[PDB]
Amino acid sequence: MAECVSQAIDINEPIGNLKKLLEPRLQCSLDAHEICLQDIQLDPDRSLFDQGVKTDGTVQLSVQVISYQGMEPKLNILEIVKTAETVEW
Repeated sequence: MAECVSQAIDINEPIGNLKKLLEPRLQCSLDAHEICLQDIQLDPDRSLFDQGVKTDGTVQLSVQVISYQGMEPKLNILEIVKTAETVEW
């Protein structure tokens, strides 16, 4: 459906590290599923500072594993909150 996981990462650093950091959390081999945000596909090679928010440090990502009826597996962040005091767009 929309298998969500809550985990945090560096925003000035690569967002694609979700394949590494959510490995323990999802117990899933992070491979075919590309990283995304609210369904917008992102660049693992680029950061939140490259994609979306220009805030600071580590945000908490409510990122989901999306494979919609055989659609292209995406890990979308539905929620970015810098540290805990939610950053906003």
